[PDB]
Formats: sequence, structure tokens, C-alpha cells
Amino acid sequence: RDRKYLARLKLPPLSKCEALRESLDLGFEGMCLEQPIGKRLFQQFLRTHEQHGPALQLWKDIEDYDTADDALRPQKAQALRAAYLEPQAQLFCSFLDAETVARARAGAGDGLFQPLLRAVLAHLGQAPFQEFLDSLYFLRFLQWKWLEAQPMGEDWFLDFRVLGRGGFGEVFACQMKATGKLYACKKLNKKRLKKRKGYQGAMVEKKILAKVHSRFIVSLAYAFETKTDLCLVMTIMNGGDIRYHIYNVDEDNPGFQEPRAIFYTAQIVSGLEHLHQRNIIYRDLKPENVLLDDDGNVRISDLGLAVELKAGQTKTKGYAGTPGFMAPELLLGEEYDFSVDYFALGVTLYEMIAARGPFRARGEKVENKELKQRVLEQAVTYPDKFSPASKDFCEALLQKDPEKRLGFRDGSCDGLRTHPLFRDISWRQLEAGMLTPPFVPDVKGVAFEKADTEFFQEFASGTCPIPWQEEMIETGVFGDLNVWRP
Amino acid sequence: RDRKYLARLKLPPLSKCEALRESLDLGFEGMCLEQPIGKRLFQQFLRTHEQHGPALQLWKDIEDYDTADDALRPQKAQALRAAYLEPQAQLFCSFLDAETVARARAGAGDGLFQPLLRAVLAHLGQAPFQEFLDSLYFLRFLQWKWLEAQPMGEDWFLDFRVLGRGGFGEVFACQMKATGKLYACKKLNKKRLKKRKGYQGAMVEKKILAKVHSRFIVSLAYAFETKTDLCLVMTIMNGGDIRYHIYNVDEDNPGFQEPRAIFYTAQIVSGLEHLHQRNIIYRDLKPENVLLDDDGNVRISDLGLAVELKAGQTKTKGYAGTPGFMAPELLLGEEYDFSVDYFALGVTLYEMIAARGPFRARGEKVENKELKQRVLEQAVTYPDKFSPASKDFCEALLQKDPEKRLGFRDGSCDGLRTHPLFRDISWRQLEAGMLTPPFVPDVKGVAFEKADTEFFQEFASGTCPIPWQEEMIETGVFGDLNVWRP
Ligand SMILES: Nc1ncnc2c1ncn2[C@@H]1O[C@H](COP(=O)(O)OP(=O)(O)O)[C@@H](O)[C@H]1O
Ligand SMILES: Nc1ncnc2c1ncn2[C@@H]1O[C@H](COP(=O)(O)OP(=O)(O)O)[C@@H](O)[C@H]1O
Ligand SMILES: [Mg+2]
Ligand SMILES: [Mg+2]
Ligand SMILES: [Mg+2]
Ligand SMILES: [Mg+2]
Repeated sequence: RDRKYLARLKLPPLSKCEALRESLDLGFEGMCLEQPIGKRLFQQFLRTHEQHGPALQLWKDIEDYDTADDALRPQKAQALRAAYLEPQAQLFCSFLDAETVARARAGAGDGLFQPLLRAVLAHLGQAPFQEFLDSLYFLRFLQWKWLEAQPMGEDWFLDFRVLGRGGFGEVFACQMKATGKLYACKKLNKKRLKKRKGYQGAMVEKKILAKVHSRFIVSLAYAFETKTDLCLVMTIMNGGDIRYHIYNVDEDNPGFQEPRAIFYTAQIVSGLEHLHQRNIIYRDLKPENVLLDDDGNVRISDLGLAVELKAGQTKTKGYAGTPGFMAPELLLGEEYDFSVDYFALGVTLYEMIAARGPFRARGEKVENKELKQRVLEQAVTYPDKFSPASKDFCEALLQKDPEKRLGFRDGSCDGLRTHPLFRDISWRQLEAGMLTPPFVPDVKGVAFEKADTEFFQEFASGTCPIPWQEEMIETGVFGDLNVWRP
Repeated sequence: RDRKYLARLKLPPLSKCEALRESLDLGFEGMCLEQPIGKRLFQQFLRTHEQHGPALQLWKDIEDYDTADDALRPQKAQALRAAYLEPQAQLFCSFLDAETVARARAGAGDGLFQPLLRAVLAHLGQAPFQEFLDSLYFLRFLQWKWLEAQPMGEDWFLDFRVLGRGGFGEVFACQMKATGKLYACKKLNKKRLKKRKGYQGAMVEKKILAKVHSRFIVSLAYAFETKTDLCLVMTIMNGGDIRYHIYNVDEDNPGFQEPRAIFYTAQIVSGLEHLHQRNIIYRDLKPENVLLDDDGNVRISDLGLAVELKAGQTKTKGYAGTPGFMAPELLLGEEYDFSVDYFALGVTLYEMIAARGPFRARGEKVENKELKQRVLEQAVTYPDKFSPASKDFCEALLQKDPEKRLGFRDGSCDGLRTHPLFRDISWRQLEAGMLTPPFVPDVKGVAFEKADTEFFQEFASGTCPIPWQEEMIETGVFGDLNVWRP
């Protein structure tokens, strides 16, 4: 971990933060719930003001309950009602209207104290937040926000191994010099990008990865440019992709035992739900695009083919994707939904179990025209490796007509999580990354004009707030720079 | 210690401090050296900024040297030159011009690193201070300054014993309810004060005690008013006055053994020097006005007869004082100096040793006219209880002609500290209250008009900055209210 760079992270004089005190969203949930550092500084304020003690403690306890092993839930719920909900107890929460306290008292299932937590946060967003804004803790948040906006480009990162190769350049495992955090840096050589008309794709990816924060999508931390390249510094995923893992590990016995395959399906499904909730269509889901991190958790990646539906827009058109994964509606030149992605999910689960595609034989290579016809009118065949459940799930995803295809209804995939295939999957624990993964790894003549440079600048948009604050915190740097009296 | 009142000490929202951010002196030495809390907060800033580390540590070390037992001085000076003055050492102070470093390197006596310290503080007053002002630490100082200005009057103090009786009311030992700190509250019934024309005297005292900060003058902490009284909350002195101690403890063998008497004289002399340095003439020094605290240290008190010389004024006129202590020049109706006080010092040391006055016999009571003549023309007589030194000192203070009287020359009493009488007195340790004391204890028809109410308001000027910050600190309240992360 480089000391010269560590030393460039130093909180500024308050006078330097006056400007970005206007260019900043004051919004409560925006800054105190979503930004890791704001949340940390706002909980600190709370901890040092008696009045708010109970609310802070309840809040903290709820998140503790939401992350507890199922075994400990009953008692944590017990102590929680005892500690904040009996009008006796010291930490009773008088700001909770009795109707809310009643419900919280009578415990349902998963989502038990969710409506409690919403009431607590609704409370904190009023005076407590308004007080925070009038406290030193808020001024500290502005200092941090200032350091976050400072330039941290190429000289800040040390490449030290190739993770893979891609259309426009290599992908390196690299270190952020100050903090020593490990990332993946994806390079896109500038000249090739122009030569091959790939600006739209490159940008769609950067914007998606920046504005999306899921443990199942790879996450963008930084975006800058060099003499030669555009760069995307993002979550490092060191455990190879699903497709590698299907064919290349167990060579003579290709495939996944159902449970493992289901685990991934479940994680991937969570990846889609997030994209679709933000009106994004992936358009490119497949084994080769799904990566494993060191622990054996999985994230979707590679998003050059994605599209963002403009607000109010529900359907779109356009040929795009990988042959053998594009769904019927797309091929028929029709306008399509998120449904497209679910068809791809199905092809994917299928491949994970059968170590082969549904639409061709091993080595069988056909013309596009023919592959198209198979996808459109060929009924899929399910060998014995499949279990009733698997088979049925794949049938529901691979439904030729999107109107009849298992997918995304009512702003979620809840309908889908229901399926008998996910019988042994605790969605709570999965969504929170707290389940044990079933498997743990071990050119000539281009001239740059005005429009080219503009594009580059718009691409190199600098640091991504949430992931940077995460890094500062995980890496210890926040604790160190934040001390008041040593 | 009262919890209801403790709870009224809570730092305010920054917005409430905007106003007193103009009505405040920014001055460096004024806020960071003289105000205990500003100093504490400014050292905190310093501790949390690497660059300033060396300067802060030097500063701290010097005060440590200035308070060390004489036994430890040599080595502390050693480690000090080793740690900040050799260009090698980590904590070397590059901001010290070499000429200063040279002098500091070659050690004299008492006052060794004084000119070093002045250079360190001169440094801190520049950028470091200017940075402080742009830091959160300065904003915290504004919060504290806000709490300090909040109303803390009679309901904030619990009387619980009479310490003594005075012309206009009693003096009580009382507790500051919030902090539990013990004070003396001196009451002046409002009606009597008016009836007997005592407003000037009462005020002269309050202003003197407020604007003066010495360990040898009693110290004013608060000044407020009740329905019936004006109030002065001040240092508590529980060990009786010198005059009580002269006659009333050892009844049949009245007096002080020289060393004890010298100790007091030395303390008292320090009391005068402060008063004179601020152009104040005491006019009322005497055994009955000199108090003992619990440890047996001594402070001068009772200041209704004092006068403050307007700036540029060097001499004054006016009959005032206690018969038997007023000096010749004063009696002769002439205009007088601080010299007056030194004559009183002399009568005082004399009484401490002889258990009698120099000018009359036991029980001898004469007319003013006669007592005057004795003071003016009677030569003093020194029994055997006196040592050459004592006798000589008293002769020098009791000199009828102020032009020839030992006293206050060149802005100090250094000339006087020189005397052979103080041969065994370490002035350094005395001035710092770190010596072991030789003895350790165990009405009708008055109507209030406009002018009366105005006077009262001007008198009840509230809390005294320095002593309040001291209290907050000693009493632990500052530590508690100042925490950043618990
Ligand atoms: N976040 C990452 N962590 C580790 N390796 C990666 C990461 N992203 C990509 N790679 C490696 O780089 C390859 C190409 O990256 P990708 O973004 O898929 O390029 P393209 O979009 O040009 O196909 C991947 O197959 C993978 O092996
Ligand atoms: N700070 C104090 N601590 C303890 N006792 C005190 C203090 N101030 C006054 N007293 C007691 O109360 C008496 C009267 O106080 P004083 O200020 O001398 O009033 P006055 O000016 O009317 O003489 C003193 O003689 C002393 O015994
Ligand atoms: Mg790829
Ligand atoms: Mg791509
Ligand atoms: Mg008195
Ligand atoms: Mg008086």
C-alpha cells in the first residue's frame, strides 16, 4: 500500500467545501441512507445526542435482525420488542404511533420489522436529520465529499496481472495505490473504439455500471482516460466465468450438480430484477458473462448490449445479442420487454445442467438463418440430468411466447422466486450475500476530432460516490482520517 | 451534583452561533492561549494534523519543563534539545530560525526556554492558527462560547453554609448545580447598598475581580442579581484569614514563625504585582483581607477600596483605607502610587511576626488625628522575634517617603523578589502554585428608580469566560460534552 498516495487523502479546510455545498443533493434518504459515509456520520451524530439514542439503537438492531442466522431470529425479535416496544423499557420509542407498535409487537415472518424500520427512518428524516444538517457531522460529510471529488485517475492505479481479454483491450487486476484495495481495470483502446464504431456500446456499459448498485452486478468504482485508453475500474471477480466452470474444470464430466446450478440461477435472477427495476434490459445474459468472485459468489457483467428504457417507455426494438440466447420476439423483429432476459436465463440454466445448448448438438455449427428457425419453432429436449423441477423451470423460461413466459411481473421477480426450484433457497440470506456458495475457487490512420474528445471526457466521469465511500471504509482509511481526538 | 441542571449544558446547533461569530475577538493569543477551552481545542486541531505535530509537542514539553521539580529539569532540557533541536530527530522544528535554535541549545537558568516558547507561539499564531479558523475545531469553540453566554443565575447555585459576614450581606459556600463545583457566593443586599451609598465600591470590586486572573487574587466566576441581592460567585477560600490565624489559633503564643510568614509575604507580593501591572491600586491590604484556601495557599480579597488608574494616569488622590495601614503620602493628602500598597505590605508582615501593630500597643485605641501622627513621624520598633532579614525588609517597606520605599519598579517586583528575605523561596515554583504551603488547615423605606435598576443590570454581567472554561474542564463536563465518537 503506497504511502505517497495515501498522503494525498487529507480532509480539506471548510472554506474549500462551500461550493459543493450547493451542487449537492440535501435529500435525506439520498445522503444518509444510500451513501455509506453519510450514514456513518449521521449515526455518529445520533450516538452523541441522548434524545436520539433509542431511535439509533432500534435502527441498528433491525439491521442486525435482518442479517441474523435464522437460528437467532426469534430471540433477537424478543430482546428487540423488550428493548424498544414495551412502554416500560429505557429505550422505548415514544415517536412510534401505537398503531405501528401494535403490528411490530405481533410477529409475522420474513419482513417482520420492515414496516417498523420504515417508521423509524421516516422519523429520523424529520427533525433529527434537520439537526444533523446544523451539526459538525454534516460539515464533515462535506469534507469527505470534497476529497471524493478530487482527481484520482491512472497514476492512482497499479496494474499487475491480466484477468482476461476483451474486444477493445485487456482487463487487469490492479491496486488502488492509496488504499491498496484490489480492483479490475478494463481498458478500451481509444483508436480501435473509434475504428469499429463502438462508442454507444462502451458508454451504455459505463452508465449502467455507474448508476446501479447490486451485489449481483459488477460495480463501477472509477472511470477515467489515458493517452491510449478509456478505463473502467470495477469489482474484481477472480474465480472465472460460469462457462469456463461448466466445461473446463471437470472436462470429462461437464456440468453442474443441480444445487450449485440453482444457487447461480438464484443469484442471477437477483441480478436481473435489479436491472429490470431500473428499466434496463440486459440483452446479453450467458454463462461466459457471469463471473465468480473469490468466495464463489456470482455477478453479471459485460453490458455493451444493454439498453435503458426512457421513462414511460415499456418496450423496445433492435437486433442485439448472442446467437443462441436471443428470444423469439427479438428475432421476429417485434418489440420486446425484459422478458427477453428471462429466455436467456433459461438457456443459461439449461447449459449449466446439460453442458450443451438446447438448440444445437456438440460442434454443430449452423447458419444464422437456421439457428433462428430452431429458436423460433424447435421444441426443447430435456435429458435425464434434469429433475422435474429444473425441467419445469426451463420450460417456463423458454416459452416461445413472452406473454406466457415466466418473468418479471409487478415491479419484481417475487412471482419467480416462488417456483419449486428455489425450494431450499433462503432468499433473505441470498439477497444479503450471507449464504455459503456451493463451490469455492482456488492500429493505422485514425485522427481524433472534437466529437471524439468530447465523448472521451463524458466517459471519464471520475469517481463513483457509493463504491468510493465503501472503499474508504473497508480499507480503514475513513476510520483513520475521521478521528477527532487521538 | 444535580442532573436536572447538568442536562442544561448541551452544545447548540451551529446556526445559533452565527451571531456571536461577529461579536467575538478572533485574536490568536486572546482565544488560543488565554481561554482554557480555546487552547484545548486548538491543541486538538494541532494533534490531528501531522505537519504541526513537532510544534505542538515542543510547546507541550516546554510547559512541562516550566512546571517540573528542579531535580528533573536538567534531563527534561536534555531530552528536549535532543527531540526538537538536533536537525536529525523526527520532531525537529524546521520553522525555528537557526539563531533561535542556537540560544535554546546553550542553557542558562530560570527562563531557559522562554524565548524558545515565544518563537513557537509566534509560529503557531500564523498559518496554523489561520488553518484552525478554517477547521471544525474552531466551530466547536463557537458552540462552547455559546453555552458560556447562556443564563446561569441564582437558580443555578445551592447555598449550604455561611463562610463569613460582610457589610452588605453574608458570604455562603455554594455549589454550582450542574458541575457540582464549590464556590463562595458573596451577597450584597440591594436596599442597604443604596441606603449607604455603596455602589461605587461594590462595582470597583466586581470589575477588578472579573478582569484579573491570578492564583493570588480571589477569582470571579459569576455575577448576577436576585430580588434582594447582588451576587459574586468567586473562588472559595475555606481556611480562614491571616489575622484569624495570627491571634486565634495559637492564643497564648500569637504569631508566625518566620518561614510561614515569609511564604505568605511572597504569595501576597505576587498578588500586588499583578494588580499593579494592571494599573490597580489595592489600598486595603491587611491580615483580615488575606484568605487561605484548603491547601494553605493564600489570595488577596475584598476590593471595594481599590482604584483603577485610567490609561496614561500614573498617580491618584483620595482618602481611603484602614487606619494603621494607610501610608504617609496618603495621609498627607498627597497624590500617590502603587507604593501605598507596599507600606501596607510592611505593616502586614510586621503584624504576622509580632502579633501586634507597629503603631500602637495592645488595646491602645487612639483618635484618628493621633494615629495619623504616629504613622507620619513615629519610627518603628522591632522586637527580638525579628531576624536581621525580616527587620530589614520591614524597614524598606515602612520607609515614610515613598521615593525611598521598596516596591514596584520597571513594570514588576523583580527588584523586590531579590531581597535576602526570600533567600529560600523558589519564585518559579511559587508563581506556579507548586510549592508546599508551610501550614495546612483542617430595612425601611427605600424606593428603586431607573438609575438603581440600570446599576444592578450593569453589575450582573453574568459568567466570566476564563473561570467558567476552567470549571467545565476541571469538573469533567468538557470531556463529556466534547466527544466525537463514543
Ligand atoms: N470485473 C472483472 N473481474 C475479473 N475479470 C474480468 C472482469 N471483467 C472482465 N474480466 C475478464 O475480461 C474478459 C473481457 O471483459 P468484457 O467486459 O467481457 O469484455 P468485452 O465486453 O469487450 O467482451 C472477461 O471474459 C473476463 O475474463
Ligand atoms: N472568597 C471567600 N471565601 C471564603 N470566605 C470569604 C470569601 N470572601 C469573603 N469571605 C468571608 O466573608 C467576610 C466578608 O467578605 P468581604 O468581601 O470581606 O465583605 P466586605 O467587603 O463587606 O468586608 C470575610 O471577612 C470572610 O470571612
Ligand atoms: Mg466478454
Ligand atoms: Mg461487450
Ligand atoms: Mg472584609
Ligand atoms: Mg469592601
